[PDB]
Amino acid sequence: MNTVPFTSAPIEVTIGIDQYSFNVKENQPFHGIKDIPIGHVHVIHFQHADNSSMRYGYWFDCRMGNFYIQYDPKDGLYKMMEERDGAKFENIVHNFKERQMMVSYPKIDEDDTWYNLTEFVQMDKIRKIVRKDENQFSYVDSSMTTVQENELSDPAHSLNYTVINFKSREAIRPGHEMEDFLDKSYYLNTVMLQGIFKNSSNYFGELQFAFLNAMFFGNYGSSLQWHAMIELICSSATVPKHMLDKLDEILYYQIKTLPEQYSDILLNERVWNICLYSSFQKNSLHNTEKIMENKYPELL
Amino acid sequence: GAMNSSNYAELFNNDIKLFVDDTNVYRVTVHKTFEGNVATKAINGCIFTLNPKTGHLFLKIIHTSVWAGQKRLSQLAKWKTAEEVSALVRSLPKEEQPKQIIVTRKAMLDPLEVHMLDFPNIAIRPTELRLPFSAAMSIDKLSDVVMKATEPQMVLFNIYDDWLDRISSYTAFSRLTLLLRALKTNEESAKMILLSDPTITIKSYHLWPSFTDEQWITIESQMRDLILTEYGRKYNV
Ligand SMILES: O=C(COc1cccc(F)c1)NC1CC1
Ligand SMILES: O=C(COc1cccc(F)c1)NC1CC1
Repeated sequence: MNTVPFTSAPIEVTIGIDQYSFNVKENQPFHGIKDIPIGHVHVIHFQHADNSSMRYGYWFDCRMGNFYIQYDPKDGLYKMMEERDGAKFENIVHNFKERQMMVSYPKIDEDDTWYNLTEFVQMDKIRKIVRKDENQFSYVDSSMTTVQENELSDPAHSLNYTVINFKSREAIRPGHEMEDFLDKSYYLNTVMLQGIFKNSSNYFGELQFAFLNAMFFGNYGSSLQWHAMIELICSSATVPKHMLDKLDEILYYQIKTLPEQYSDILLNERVWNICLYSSFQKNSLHNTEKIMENKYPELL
Repeated sequence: GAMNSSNYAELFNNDIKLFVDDTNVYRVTVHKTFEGNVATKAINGCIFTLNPKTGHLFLKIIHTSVWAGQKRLSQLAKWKTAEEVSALVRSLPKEEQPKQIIVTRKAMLDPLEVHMLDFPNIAIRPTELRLPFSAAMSIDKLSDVVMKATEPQMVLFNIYDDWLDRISSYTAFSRLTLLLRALKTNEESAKMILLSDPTITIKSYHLWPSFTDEQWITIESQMRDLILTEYGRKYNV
């Protein structure tokens, strides 16, 4: 179990650590988060009390270094940093733990929610989507645009998701225009899986990361990317059976974890109705269709 | 974006544009089978592709053989339309390629856009006009070449005959749409109007009769009447 210590909490802020959220009051004696499960990526994100505008945060993996958060009063945010001096960090963390100034990552032992949402998410791939190579952790916020969004303006602060576009020469073989537009299996399996992603695990990992970015930060372009990657599978007549089984699990936990209050903004009616009711795979997502229909029948 | 009454003069500027109407591409007769079931029999069709400025009509005849062994023919017809329009554009010299293609039905947008991905500078556009181009097969000489075709075939026409020698393309299009609307609302009356007088002939190289300016006004008035009429007979007014 690992720890993300905090230098101090100088401004009132709601702090998130994966699907859990807690309030820290201005200058409350808070010094970080402990007992964080090893083996998973994690995200710590913040929404300032004063400005609910710009939820921001940091993807990270405790195995990749010792990370701490300190408020920057010039830039006005909680910044993640890496402590190179391992001994100083152990000493700082032990002092905070003895004085019990840290919240405990509150995992119930029956609960596989986080694993299920992050199964295929790897820090190495996150860092290729979020380009900031000097840091082992990755910053995301609400306003960051995607590479495709900049094709339709600051390239360094972008989310470099894989571009998917159903009406593109990449997606449509000359002389198979109708075949490939109505059955995207060529684009899914040859262009994307075999060509770009190499395997379904990388595909699913980007898909899961897009969802989490959308659900946690209200990152609109991430939301678009998550929906595009679902649609690309649902609109393919030919999909490996294990990919559909796994997709149904993935989406199931995303829909289950989804807070109810943001369901209208995070769920695209057209995509979901198409995927569940019109697409080749309309009969292949039993778990996802069941939860969707019992929790958000309004959308359908 | 879409084309409507606000921007009707755009049709007659100097940017090359084509209208594409696919309503006569897939045509069937529905009939009973010996077992009392119902079946379709396809008949020859055509893509109606028309330059509204010049009057040039690229009439691509769809021979029934193109449906042999195919499924979901109403859907295939849209993609077949797009494929053949895409082929036409590619055959034209660059300076003759359209800058815009306007489709008369919104269901043609995606099929055409996909086929023309190679031409990203060509705008594919819908329209809110209810244009009467489906009545093209009420023009006897167009109907004749479609029904006689034994193979796929492109036939070129000028749907304005020689009108542009005397009137503008705005007026030529308005005449054409009036004639086609009339034929669509009541073909027999429309055709009676056009051919009642035996002394006004259709030249071998034309589609419509050789009316003088004065005769065209009478004709135009008679077709307006027909369309207001049938609109009564329809709505009892
Ligand atoms: O400011 C700090 C404090 O660095 C840490 C490291 C670990 C946990 C922590 F709460 C703070 N270091 C550099 C010299 C200025
Ligand atoms: O923490 C949040 C809420 O995060 C937000 C906050 C504000 C707008 C928004 F779209 C999402 N959801 C996951 C389950 C814990």
